[PDB]
Amino acid sequence: DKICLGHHAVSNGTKVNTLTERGVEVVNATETVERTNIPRICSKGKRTVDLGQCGLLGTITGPPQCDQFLEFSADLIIERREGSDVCYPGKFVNEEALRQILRESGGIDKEAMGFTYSGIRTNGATSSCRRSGSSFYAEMKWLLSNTDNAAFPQMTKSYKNTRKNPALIVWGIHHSGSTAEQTKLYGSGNKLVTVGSSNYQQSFVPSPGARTQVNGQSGRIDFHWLMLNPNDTVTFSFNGAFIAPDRASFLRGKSMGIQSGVQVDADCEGDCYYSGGTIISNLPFQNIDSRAVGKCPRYVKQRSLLLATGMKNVPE
Amino acid sequence: DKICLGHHAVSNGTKVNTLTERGVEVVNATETVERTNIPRICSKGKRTVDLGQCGLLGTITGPPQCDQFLEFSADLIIERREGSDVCYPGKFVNEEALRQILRESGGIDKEAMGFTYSGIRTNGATSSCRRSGSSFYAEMKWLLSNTDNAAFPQMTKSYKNTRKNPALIVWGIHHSGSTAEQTKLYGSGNKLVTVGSSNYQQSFVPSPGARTQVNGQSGRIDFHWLMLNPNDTVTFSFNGAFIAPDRASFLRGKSMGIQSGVQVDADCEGDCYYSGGTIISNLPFQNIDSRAVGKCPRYVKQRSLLLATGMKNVPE
Amino acid sequence: DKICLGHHAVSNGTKVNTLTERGVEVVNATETVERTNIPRICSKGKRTVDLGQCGLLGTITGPPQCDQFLEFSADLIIERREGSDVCYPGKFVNEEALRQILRESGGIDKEAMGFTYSGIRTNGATSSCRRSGSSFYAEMKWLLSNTDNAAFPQMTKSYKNTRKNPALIVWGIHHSGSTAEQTKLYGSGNKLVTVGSSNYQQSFVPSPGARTQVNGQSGRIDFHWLMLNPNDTVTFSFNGAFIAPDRASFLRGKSMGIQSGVQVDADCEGDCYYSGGTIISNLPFQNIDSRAVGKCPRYVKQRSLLLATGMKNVPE
Amino acid sequence: GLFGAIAGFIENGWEGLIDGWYGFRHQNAQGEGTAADYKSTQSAIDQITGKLNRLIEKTNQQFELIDNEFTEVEKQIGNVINWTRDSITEVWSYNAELLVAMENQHTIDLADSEMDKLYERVKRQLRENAEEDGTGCFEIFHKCDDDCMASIRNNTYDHSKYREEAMQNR
Amino acid sequence: GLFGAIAGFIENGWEGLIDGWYGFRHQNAQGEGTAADYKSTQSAIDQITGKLNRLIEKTNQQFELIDNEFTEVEKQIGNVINWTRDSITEVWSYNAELLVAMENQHTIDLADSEMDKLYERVKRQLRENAEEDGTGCFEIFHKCDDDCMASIRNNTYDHSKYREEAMQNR
Amino acid sequence: GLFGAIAGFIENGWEGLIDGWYGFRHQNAQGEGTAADYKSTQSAIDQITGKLNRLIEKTNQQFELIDNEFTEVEKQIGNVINWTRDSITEVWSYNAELLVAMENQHTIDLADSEMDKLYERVKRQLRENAEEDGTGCFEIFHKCDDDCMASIRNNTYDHSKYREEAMQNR
Ligand SMILES: CC(=O)N[C@@H]1[C@@H](O)[C@H](O[C@@H]2O[C@H](CO)[C@H](O)[C@H](O[C@]3(C(=O)O)C[C@H](O)[C@@H](NC(C)=O)[C@H]([C@H](O)[C@H](O)CO)O3)[C@H]2O)[C@@H](CO)O[C@H]1O
Ligand SMILES: CC(=O)N[C@@H]1[C@@H](O)[C@H](O[C@@H]2O[C@H](CO)[C@H](O)[C@H](O[C@]3(C(=O)O)C[C@H](O)[C@@H](NC(C)=O)[C@H]([C@H](O)[C@H](O)CO)O3)[C@H]2O)[C@@H](CO)O[C@H]1O
Ligand SMILES: CC(=O)N[C@@H]1[C@@H](O)[C@H](O[C@@H]2O[C@H](CO)[C@H](O)[C@H](O[C@]3(C(=O)O)C[C@H](O)[C@@H](NC(C)=O)[C@H]([C@H](O)[C@H](O)CO)O3)[C@H]2O)[C@@H](CO)O[C@H]1O
Ligand SMILES: *[C@@H]1O[C@H](CO)[C@@H](O)[C@H](O)[C@H]1NC(C)=O
Ligand SMILES: *[C@@H]1O[C@H](CO)[C@@H](O)[C@H](O)[C@H]1NC(C)=O
Ligand SMILES: *[C@@H]1O[C@H](CO)[C@@H](O)[C@H](O)[C@H]1NC(C)=O
Repeated sequence: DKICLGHHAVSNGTKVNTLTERGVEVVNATETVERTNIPRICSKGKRTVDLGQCGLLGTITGPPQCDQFLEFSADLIIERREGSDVCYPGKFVNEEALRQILRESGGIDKEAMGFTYSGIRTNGATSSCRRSGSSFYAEMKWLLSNTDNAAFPQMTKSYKNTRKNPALIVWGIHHSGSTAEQTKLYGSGNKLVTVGSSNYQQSFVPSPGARTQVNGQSGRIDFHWLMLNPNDTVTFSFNGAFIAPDRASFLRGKSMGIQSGVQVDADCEGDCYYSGGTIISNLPFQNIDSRAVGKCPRYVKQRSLLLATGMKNVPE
Repeated sequence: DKICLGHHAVSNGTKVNTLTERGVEVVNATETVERTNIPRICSKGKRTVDLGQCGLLGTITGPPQCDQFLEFSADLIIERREGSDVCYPGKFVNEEALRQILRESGGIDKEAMGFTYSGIRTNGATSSCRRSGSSFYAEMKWLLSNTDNAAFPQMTKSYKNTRKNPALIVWGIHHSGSTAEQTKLYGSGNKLVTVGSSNYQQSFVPSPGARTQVNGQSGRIDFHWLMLNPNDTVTFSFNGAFIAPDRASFLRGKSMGIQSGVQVDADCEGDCYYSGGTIISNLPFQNIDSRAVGKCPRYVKQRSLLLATGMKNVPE
Repeated sequence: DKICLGHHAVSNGTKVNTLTERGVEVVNATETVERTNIPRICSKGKRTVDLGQCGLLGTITGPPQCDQFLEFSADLIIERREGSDVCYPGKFVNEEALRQILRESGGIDKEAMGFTYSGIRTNGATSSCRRSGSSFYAEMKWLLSNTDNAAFPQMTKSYKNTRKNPALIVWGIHHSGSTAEQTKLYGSGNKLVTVGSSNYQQSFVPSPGARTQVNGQSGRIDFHWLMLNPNDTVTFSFNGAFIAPDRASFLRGKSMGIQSGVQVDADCEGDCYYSGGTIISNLPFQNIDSRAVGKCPRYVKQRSLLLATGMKNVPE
Repeated sequence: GLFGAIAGFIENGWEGLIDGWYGFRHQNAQGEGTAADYKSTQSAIDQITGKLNRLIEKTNQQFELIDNEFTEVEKQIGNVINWTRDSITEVWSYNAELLVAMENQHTIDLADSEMDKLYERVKRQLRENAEEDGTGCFEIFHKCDDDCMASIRNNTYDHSKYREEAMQNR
Repeated sequence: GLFGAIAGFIENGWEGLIDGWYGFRHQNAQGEGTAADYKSTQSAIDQITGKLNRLIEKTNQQFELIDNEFTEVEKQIGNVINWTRDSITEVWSYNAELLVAMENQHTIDLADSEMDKLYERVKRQLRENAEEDGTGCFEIFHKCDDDCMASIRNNTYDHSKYREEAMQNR
Repeated sequence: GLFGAIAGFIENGWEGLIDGWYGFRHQNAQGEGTAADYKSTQSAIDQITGKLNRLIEKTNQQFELIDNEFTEVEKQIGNVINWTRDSITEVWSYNAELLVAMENQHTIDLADSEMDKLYERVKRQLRENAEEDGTGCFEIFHKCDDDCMASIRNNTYDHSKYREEAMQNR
């Protein structure tokens, strides 16, 4: 006698939001904001380098921590908190800029600049850089006066990059802990280290003076860098306090650097990384880490945003 | 015989916009973009500090303008245009960075570094810093040669922060108006002021030479700063042109700094601030000041955007 | 006997996208993302300056490339790749900042600072700056010792801007290729060039040393600048290695600078520019160049986004 | 609107309807009356308020100064800051413009449908006893006193009672 | 579409309807004709144009260079600039994608409803004289010459004139 | 919803309808049955999936580090970076909030209309043989065995066969 038209319903629908109403119940909804972690670096498919004890900038100068990686090749570069760019205390000028370049470098291929030093000591070392007792950076040369207080003969060096990609040159200025040891290592009188090329144009003067005892030393080493163009030619004029380089660095290809505190995993595949692991999701948004890198869901403040996949629920 | 279905209408509806049409008349609409000001700083609920004559950076070095605030405590810090960080002419290196730190510092608690100076004058002063006649910065010491032209004995000072929060250290380099008065104050020969710690690593040389007569003086004072870590230790090596500090600064808690030219008001409650007062609104957008700070409506270009709260209006 | 209600349809509708479906066919659609170029700089209505060989920063110092534009007036400033800010090798400190100021300057009106030099040579020149043989920058003076090795009398110069807009002052520090030629030009002993005013506060020391042979020269010229306020007064203290200015620059009005490699065109009207020409469109979005300048459509990743202008197409 | 009610068959609105948003207007033996429907009026109001509560939004996000009004920052960093802010102002100016135009479009269409719904509901009540005038009214083919009208308005009208008679007036 | 007209009861569209967007197609004694409805065609067109005018938008906001193409800026400030621009390109690429998909969804639904409206309007005219075929047509239970069809199309059709006869053909 | 079906005339939903989203429930001589309509169920499902495919979106845009977690960058450049990211997080937090609330509003209204469409379709089939109960059901004025019900459900019901009889039960 009668026929009816109807729609399904449930006893326990889920609440979602609309333009018009808050918490209106629907049949079925799905999550749109991701919160699910993976406490490892999903590295499957990518050639990964875990720097560990080694600081990223240290792969260019080569302290003992980084002997492992003096010429690394990577798709995925991982920095660790215990990493140090240094054995003998010192900073890098424009450190974070250089850090950002190396993260995408793909790795570094080194090449000898071929400097020859006459009339001076060349084999400077320190108890801070330990291999078999005292040593120094593996890529640098601690140019020293031939003996104590002996004058440092004003020298000039040169190096022309002949490759198709530009060359990362890195040198250092040694600041002594006193005027006493400064002359003891480079002779008396003022010192100057000027550096020239096409692009670059600057100069440097050491600053002897007492400091805190960082790693047993009072002195510091100011590491500076520049990018040398194809066909261009660096020029190092100096007469002391100069930490000469032996090798210039070249960028291999393309990579992506992250900073994490969780173990690697060559079994899971990943694309979005952060300090706490990998975010593998199909959802458009995430609420895990705003500083996530790679190809990631968009970071949003909300913990949850539910997209209805069913109709308005009207129970029986 | 007949019954009708109908909706209300008015003679004077208000025009709004849609996806499909411009200026379609509806019954009632409400404003969505805020333009209403409040020509005062609504400070009720917050502990406010009006710096007035005092410049924010001056609270660390303490010129006469800032004797009032050498150890202020604030939730809301207010800078004024007539503020000056200086009595004896000079700038701050990385000024705006330090300004940004102090705005959220919550205030500053000072602590003596305890330096003792032998064989030299210590009580340098100037007609620029006026308290009872000539004076100087309340937090700094104008180290001077014991007499005119007498050599300045190469000194070294030290200070270890032992608190759980890091310590803001501030020193200054005095640049004289001539080589004549430079030696007259620090003796002849070159001068160097190097500063060392864990993080920091740099050095400074005075630059004597004639300049404009700013505040009666030809000379300037280069104010530099650094952040000293827990357990770390600053070290000041010098032999002239050094404006030593007496006290290190420590950040109290959390605050928020603004820049305004309107009077305070501890009677009204506020959250969004700008140069012209306070924006107290429920509306999602504002068209007052793009550089508004605090918790504010989003700035938009439009003067007005009307959200319809009634139906399409069809008059009789 | 019967009457029907119907809508039009076509055999070949166009596919568009919706919230619910991908590639649903409609009657007529229009393009919303622009891809159409114009391989010229549409300059009609605007007074345009094509710098060509001249580098933008060179209009202030005036190398031979820029004699053309020492006092240009423009609404639209165009930089070219072959442009050079320099004849005698050297950089500009804070170059891109100064470049950004000049792009909107509207042009530059110069005014003599009126310095008079006694006891020294003034007419320094070089084979690098060629007009009728060796010459120099048209706005600068290469102050030279009266003869070879003769001491450079410690001098001081001054200049007060008296106009209502601030004055762009530009000077240079000459770094010699050796200590031999340095003294040969400015006498022996150290050199210092300090610069003072109200705002500004710094100093400079030359850096003699060997470099690459850029444009025949080993030496370089460090160009520095500052903004001199109304009523303020620059002060130049020096005793060598100083490239004094003859004229201060003043900004005319308002302009907009671009960088392009396509010819100008005073026949077409334009507003959105990029390296490859002009984007003249009514569409809200473009997919040509993300770095487009002026009043432009918003840059989007997509090559095409079709907005339906007809109904859902149901063929017969 | 998308539902053909407002600015459609109902040729216009009633300026006399101050009681509520929607209402009835009948004409019978005893004369003519006009009374508003609370239920539908409230339905539309509740949905407009629902738009209001969600759009009167407060962010707990605090932004501080990166500029300086009294001492201008360095030119390059200042231009990046000015460029960033300008690009974001453009975004919120767009979002606000779109948001309002979209909600307004929805609000109109919403109230438009609430009217139509009500018209459909009365239509289901009368069943066979009335017919559509084409202007939003029903021509009742029986006699409808004020209590009869009220029974329609308050949803208690029984159509069987008048079915035989109303159908008779074919 | 959300209104069941286009791709619904009207099984399809008419490629022969070049006169306008919507139209009538009748079959009677004198034969069969097809003529478009200007009023509804214009209504839909005006709303699509309204979308066009608002979406062909010009911002008076001028953006200048913060980059340099010929002499690369400093690496750190350049990476921040590149990062900022990339994050904003992502925003406008999203906005554009959503805007179009949303308007397209609205455009389809809009034209869908304008057809349905018209179908409902003719239905209100004929009242008791016709019945729904279920395919978007009305079966008229009287005789409808070309002038009768025209009276329906131009909204002047009187149903009382044919009421007695049409109801008689029960 | 905007179409008055769900939470409208159909006073509620059927928890017993596990077969599909929409369905029929009839009561006749042989008793009462309940069977779902595949065609309409799939229509709604396909449109919800269409929302899913487009919203499960992957950007090929790669973002790298401009910050540093282990060695904090310079205060000024760090504050600009922190300010930029915060302003963009605010934008995507808004976009996400709006996107979902908008799609949810559309999803409800969509399923609401698919039901109404189906109700209108059955109404077109029965023509003169039935009348609206006002609760989403049709009162058939002839006798409808299970095969008769099935013919309505599978769209093969002929109304002429029962027209004379159904109209007779006026
Ligand atoms: C307690 C205090 O403040 N005294 C410091 C003192 O720390 C510092 O002495 C240094 O002590 C460390 C071990 O703690 C080493 O023995 C340093 O010796 C070496 C070094 O290994 O670095 C020896 C090495 O042969 C030297 N290499 C060369 C090439 O000369 C280096 C080098 O000369 C200097 O490190 C360069 O600054 O030193 C030892 O110096 C002294 C340093 O002068 O300062 C006191 O104030
Ligand atoms: C007209 C001109 O260009 N002459 C300047 C001249 O301005 C400047 O002289 C200074 O004049 C002011 C008052 O206008 C003071 O009298 C300065 O004296 C003091 C000072 O108060 O600053 C005296 C004070 O006792 C000194 N304090 C100490 C610790 O020495 C200071 C201090 O020596 C210097 O200010 C440090 O630069 O000076 C007076 O100098 C002179 C300055 O040399 O330069 C002319 O060219
Ligand atoms: C092969 C090599 O490395 N030798 C360099 C050599 O290049 C350089 O010599 C310079 O050569 C150029 C032409 O190639 C000019 O002749 C330079 O002479 C001038 C100049 O024109 O610049 C002459 C001019 O009269 C001088 N002007 C003044 C005011 O003095 C300038 C000026 O002194 C210097 O350019 C300033 O640095 O020089 C000529 O110098 C020499 C430079 O010392 O260095 C060799 O190592
Ligand atoms: C940034 O913009 C403000 C106005 O919004 C202006 O006053 C200021 O000068 C600008 N800063 C720079 C460096 O252009
Ligand atoms: C910024 O991006 C452009 C391409 O969009 C690239 O050419 C340039 O090198 C980038 N700058 C830096 C510093 O990475
Ligand atoms: C930037 O934000 C992070 C947290 O998001 C904070 O740890 C860091 O200190 C901030 N940097 C600066 C310079 O304020």
